[PDB]
Amino acid sequence: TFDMNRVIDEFDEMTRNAHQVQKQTLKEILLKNQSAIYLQNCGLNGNATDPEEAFKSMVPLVTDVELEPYIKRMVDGDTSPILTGHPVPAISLSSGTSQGRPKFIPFTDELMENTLQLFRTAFAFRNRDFPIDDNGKALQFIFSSKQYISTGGVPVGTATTNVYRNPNFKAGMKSITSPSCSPDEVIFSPDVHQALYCHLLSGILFRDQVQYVFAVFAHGLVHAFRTFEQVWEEIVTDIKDGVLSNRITVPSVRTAMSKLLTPNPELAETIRTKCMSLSNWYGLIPALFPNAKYVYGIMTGSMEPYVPKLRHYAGDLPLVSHDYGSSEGWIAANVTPRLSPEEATFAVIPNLGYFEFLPVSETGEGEEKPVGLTQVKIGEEYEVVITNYAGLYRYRLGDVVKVIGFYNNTPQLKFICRRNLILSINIDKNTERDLQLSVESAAKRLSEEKIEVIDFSSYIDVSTDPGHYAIFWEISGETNEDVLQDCCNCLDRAFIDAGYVSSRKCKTIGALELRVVAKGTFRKIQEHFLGLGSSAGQFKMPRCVKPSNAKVLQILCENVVSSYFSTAF
Amino acid sequence: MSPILGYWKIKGLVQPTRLLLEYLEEKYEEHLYERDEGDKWRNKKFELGLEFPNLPYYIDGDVKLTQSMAIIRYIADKHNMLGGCPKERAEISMLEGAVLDIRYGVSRIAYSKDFETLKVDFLSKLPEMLKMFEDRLCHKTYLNGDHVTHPDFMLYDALDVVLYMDPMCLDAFPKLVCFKKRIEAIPQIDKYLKSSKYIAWPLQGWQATFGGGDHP
Amino acid sequence: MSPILGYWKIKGLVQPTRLLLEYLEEKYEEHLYERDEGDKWRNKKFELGLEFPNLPYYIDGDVKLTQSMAIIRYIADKHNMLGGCPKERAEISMLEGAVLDIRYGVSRIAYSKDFETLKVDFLSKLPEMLKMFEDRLCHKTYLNGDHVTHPDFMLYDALDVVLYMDPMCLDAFPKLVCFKKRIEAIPQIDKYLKSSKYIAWPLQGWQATFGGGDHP
Ligand SMILES: N[C@@H](CCC(=O)N[C@@H](CS)C(=O)NCC(=O)O)C(=O)O
Ligand SMILES: N[C@@H](CCC(=O)N[C@@H](CS)C(=O)NCC(=O)O)C(=O)O
Ligand SMILES: CC/C=C\C[C@H]1C(=O)CC[C@@H]1CC(=O)O
Repeated sequence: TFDMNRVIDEFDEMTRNAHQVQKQTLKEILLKNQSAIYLQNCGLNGNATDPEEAFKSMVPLVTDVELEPYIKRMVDGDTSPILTGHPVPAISLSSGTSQGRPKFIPFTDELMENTLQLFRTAFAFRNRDFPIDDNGKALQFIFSSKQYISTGGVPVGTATTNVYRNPNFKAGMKSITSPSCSPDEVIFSPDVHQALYCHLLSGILFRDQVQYVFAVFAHGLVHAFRTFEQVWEEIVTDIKDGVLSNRITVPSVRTAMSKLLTPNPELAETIRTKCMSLSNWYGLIPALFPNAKYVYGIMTGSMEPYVPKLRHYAGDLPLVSHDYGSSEGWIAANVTPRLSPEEATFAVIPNLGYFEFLPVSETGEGEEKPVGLTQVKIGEEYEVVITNYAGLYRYRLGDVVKVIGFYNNTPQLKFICRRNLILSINIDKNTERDLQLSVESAAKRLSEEKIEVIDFSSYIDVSTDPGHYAIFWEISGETNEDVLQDCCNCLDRAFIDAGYVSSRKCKTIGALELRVVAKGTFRKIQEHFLGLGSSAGQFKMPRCVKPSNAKVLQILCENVVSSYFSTAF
Repeated sequence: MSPILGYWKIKGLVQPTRLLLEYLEEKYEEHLYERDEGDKWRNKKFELGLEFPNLPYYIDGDVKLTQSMAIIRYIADKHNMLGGCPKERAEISMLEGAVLDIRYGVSRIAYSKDFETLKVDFLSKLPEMLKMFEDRLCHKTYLNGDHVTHPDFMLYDALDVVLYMDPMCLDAFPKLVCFKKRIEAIPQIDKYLKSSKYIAWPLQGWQATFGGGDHP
Repeated sequence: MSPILGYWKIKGLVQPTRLLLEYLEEKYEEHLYERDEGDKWRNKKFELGLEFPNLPYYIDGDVKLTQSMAIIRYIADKHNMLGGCPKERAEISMLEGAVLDIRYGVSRIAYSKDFETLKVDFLSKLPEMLKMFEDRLCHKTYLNGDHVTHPDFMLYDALDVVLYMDPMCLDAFPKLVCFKKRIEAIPQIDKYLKSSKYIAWPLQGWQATFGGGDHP
């Protein structure tokens, strides 16, 4: 039961009692994450009056390569956890890579509980500087449309999706958030690209009352309004007649709109006259909705090049940065809504995890001994290390942050990370050289309809006999299904390595399956990745995913614009 | 003078030459008669200095040209792709022969007679001809090797042509589709598909019994 | 292992080629398959191994090739004619192409049932392209030269054939008759015109209602 000042109170008192609360939460994960044989053979046994210092030197750090085998157990055929706690409801792919390979981190219930609480702190602090109407709704680009079953019979899912499809989604967010433009059915809809334009249409339908415009980052809103700029005449023609267009094939989305479709010649006239009058499509967001308070999302790190174009879309309206958090954990929150995005900074949440910090300073890099977060020195840059309840103990993301200041005793941070990249040798390779040429090769046939490819990916499926293919494609707009089939065939012959191409040719690896995911999918996983609890600069996308990768996995089976197995052979 | 290509407002016999300009990255200019400008060039026919009145015609710094057979040859060789041996330029022309007989073949009567009735008799003799290119191409990426070529481009027009004619023409030879995409794979031609010059249809004359009309 | 040109006893696609094998004074042997040897057609093609199946076919001691137009440039390069030369390659082909329109034009009609009305209008459309040929020829003896090339007999086949279907189509073109007069004038061709090897009829396979059949 949300009280605006009471939730900030819990945060405020908490920031003051951060040291005590944190060692208690250190104690909490220690009391909770215990009995996996991993922790005990690393030496853990529990409690004492000795829980912090001895732990850091004694209990060991972790990387993605070493973290890879144990959930690999869980995902493959037999759920067999040995480093986390409980067998995970869903697994999360972490950004950066493991010697050129997929990264592994478990996702727990507390995060969804932590989601509600951090956000609860976020918007409440925002509401003191940005007062809101309690009966309004919001325009949010949030999608949970894709779910997959693991080879082990276990669901795997992105952080965001797991929360939305959780039984407690509606009760937990009824009081604290303004309703989505799109029906939840539409957020869960098989076609997020289609959901994207219809939710946007939904926004225009209740333009007077909306108070938010939301995505997790800037460039996704950017691509959305380019599309709106591209398909706005498409929107109004649909509205005049009151009939949804034939481009749209998906079962749930067309029936929703048909109910919402009444002939409105006039609205199309109003929107059309107003829309064509503006110059060079700069900043259409307040025009479309006369009462909205702000634009919400990530605007730092890799988002800095995208800040001017969101600013381009933002115009003179205040920019609010979303809180910094992840499937690994939630780490920081924005409690200064008035400040600009460039000077914006995010408040660490005391009770979610024990953070220690790997020193960078004396040369490049560093092996200097780590210190506590509140014990960290102001103005210097260090790479974060994370021990939490996501089964992550001293997990190095590989990324360095600076301290802007202090909300009381807890630090606020700036992230100048735009690439944390370091790599090694990959054996689902099939390098990017070959993949980029391949995805680009198959790209022209769709391009006959002036549509281009947003993003690409591939997969290792050992559930099937044999292990094989699975390709992800994001494009700007909707297209027919037969051109895609053929595209699958180019991709089928494109990868040229002897072993792979010989097996491919005689189907020793199954015939390529092409499933067209809807738009913003990869954008949504990008949403997850930049927010990764650490130094807000973590987005490099693994291009072929092992049974081992995770964000991508949930995505592949259901949310298909169309799904086709090779029109070759 | 820079390359000038004139042709009917159709893809037509002119797709392979326009497409060959772009794989070659050759830059070109276009003058196309619209809905009724075809008749106007009456006065322009003997005043162009062109040896034999018709379309396409070709005015450059070096020559006066026309007709598809001739233009494809002249452009490709200057850019070193007409052929290399007694055996293989022939092979080219033969492969040209194979696509043209099937393509000029769809066009005997695609804008004439009942195309559907004549479809069945020709779609009765086509499997061998289609099956010939698929068996030869197993070891080579295309018909003649590893760098995309002009026989493939009339062939590109070609593949489009029995498939628009007959959707399931190509059910039993899967190799050709990935192969079309691999010739379609080159970056520049993709971008012109992306760009304004690309005209999807009609393949043949505007007034076609089959493949005709302004809108599909 | 004398080179084999294999074809039916028909003018058709091979007609320019026969007389011309004698221009280069090149050795060659023949396989003559009749109207009644349709049974031969099914059983011969892949038993000697053609990748691209078609008639007419011609094999030099080392070459494998088909399709009339392709066979011709084949013959010309063996006569060191390409290398490349642009205008002419594109102009021979244009010249050839106007006649391909003429040659395949009659072949379009060749399987047609009416014939007479398509030909008279083929005849109505002949003076344009011939005038284009006529305005090429007067300064010199024949279409593009002094002493015979390959493109000669094809227009000849075209013009010879068209003279048979209508007696007075060449009446208004005096330069074209010298042209007719000129090749029957050169020693090897007139000498072999009266030989057993010479083939005059039919214009298309005997199945053609006109220019098929038996009598000139
Ligand atoms: N067989 C000749 C004739 C092809 C043909 O019909 N060309 C048309 C262009 S699609 C033309 O020039 N028509 C001239 C006119 O309008 O009279 C060739 O390959 O060029
Ligand atoms: N463009 C091809 C088409 C040739 C063609 O259709 N040839 C006929 C001979 S005139 C043929 O081989 N028919 C097969 C048969 O009747 O058995 C070429 O000129 O070679
Ligand atoms: C209340 C947080 C729930 C889900 C996660 C994300 C959103 O719904 C918007 C951004 C937010 C934070 C991020 O980037 O991790």
